[PDB]
Amino acid sequence: WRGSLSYLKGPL
Amino acid sequence: ALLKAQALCSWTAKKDNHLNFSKHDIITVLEQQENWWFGEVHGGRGWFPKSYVKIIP
Amino acid sequence: GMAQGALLKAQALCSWTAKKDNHLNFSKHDIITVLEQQENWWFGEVHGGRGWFPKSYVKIIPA
Ligand SMILES: [Cl-]
Repeated sequence: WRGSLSYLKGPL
Repeated sequence: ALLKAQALCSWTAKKDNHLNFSKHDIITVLEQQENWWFGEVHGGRGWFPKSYVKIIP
Repeated sequence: GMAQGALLKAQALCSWTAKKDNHLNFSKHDIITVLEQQENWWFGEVHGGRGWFPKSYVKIIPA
């Protein structure tokens, strides 16, 4: 999960 | 640490990696980054503002 | 189904939130503007989106 683009992109 | 949180209100994604959920949905929380949390619900993943949920103990 | 000019609103009885092309999403109690009716599926607008949804998931609001 820590390698998903969704996560890596961050909230902003 | 897989915390569970219940949506207090519905929230619609602002960006392509924001989580969508409805009031009363139970969200699995993977990370807490100050005011934004990363989690999963209904098989989808994304970020959301923590104000929208309450931890289920 | 609907006559030209007809004005109709309906309230969601339950949430229907899975994203699919041509599907309108909403949460329970959302008020939807109903634009067309075609048997068991209606076309509507809410929260900046349009799409089809099961008519059974909503109840018409009196004018
Ligand atoms: Cl759905």
